[PDB]
Amino acid sequence: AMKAVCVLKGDGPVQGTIHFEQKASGEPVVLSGQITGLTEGQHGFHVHQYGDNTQGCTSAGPHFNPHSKKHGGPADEERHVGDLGNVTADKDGVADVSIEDSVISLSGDHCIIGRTLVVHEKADDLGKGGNEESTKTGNAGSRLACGVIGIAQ
Amino acid sequence: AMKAVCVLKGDGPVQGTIHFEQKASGEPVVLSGQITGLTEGQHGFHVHQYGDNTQGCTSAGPHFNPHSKKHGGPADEERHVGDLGNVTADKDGVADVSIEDSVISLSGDHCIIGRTLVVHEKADDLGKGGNEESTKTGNAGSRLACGVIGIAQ
Ligand SMILES: [Zn+2]
Ligand SMILES: [Zn+2]
Repeated sequence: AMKAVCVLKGDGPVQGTIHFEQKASGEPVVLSGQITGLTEGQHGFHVHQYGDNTQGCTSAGPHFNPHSKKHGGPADEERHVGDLGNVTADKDGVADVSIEDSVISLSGDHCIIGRTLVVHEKADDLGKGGNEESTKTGNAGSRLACGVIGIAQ
Repeated sequence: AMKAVCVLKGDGPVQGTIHFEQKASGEPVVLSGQITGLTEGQHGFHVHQYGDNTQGCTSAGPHFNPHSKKHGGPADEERHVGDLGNVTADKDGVADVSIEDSVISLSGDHCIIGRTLVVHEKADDLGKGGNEESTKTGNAGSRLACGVIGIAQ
């Protein structure tokens, strides 16, 4: 079994911890955790390409995209590998997270270990925003907090 | 060619940025970068097993030690994989790190991507202190700053 963990923080009040679990090579990855300090509602949630936070979140690069595809939702076949959709904050700004994904991995070609998890300012539109950016970025806006995904026990 | 980067933050005055470069699977990792806010002199400089910073640097675990050896210097024959030795700070509290190591790696069984780099409070005795502690951590003391090692462009 593989485990991973990520501590997210940024320039403001958003912070949280995300755990990844993957029973075997060909199993889905389960994320779970909590993020606090968010505006109420939905926020984009992506694995970005680099585990480089020398410039805070901006140095993480684009969404993790080995196959040079377009941005989509987690349920689309046409998606960046990093496209995990949205995460949902309550009225008190708390986002419990619980997600299963079979495209990211903790080993092999789609390994996200050593890369960066980012929570975003705006909802990810899942490729349906009808402008150029939706296709790149889901229009999710600024990177509110991030962390390098590391190996967990 | 492989590249990696690590931003070291702590709860105290110590911070830094470390860059890693390996030319191919067989070759040494070259480390450069800088750390500031240190007391003048030597400090343990180790890659610990887990990239987990949920409770600060302490949740990173012990030194990366796949082969279950006791602690040593990088040049000793019995050493942990994560055993990089000492890093030296000048009178102004700056360590201009430059290190070449052929035991760590940016891929494979000795891969340190997704693990935690820690700069320690005291000098590493290189496993020769003749006490229990020497044998594990080199009597390097507390964890001054740390970061998960991440994939870089
Ligand atoms: Zn995307
Ligand atoms: Zn050691």
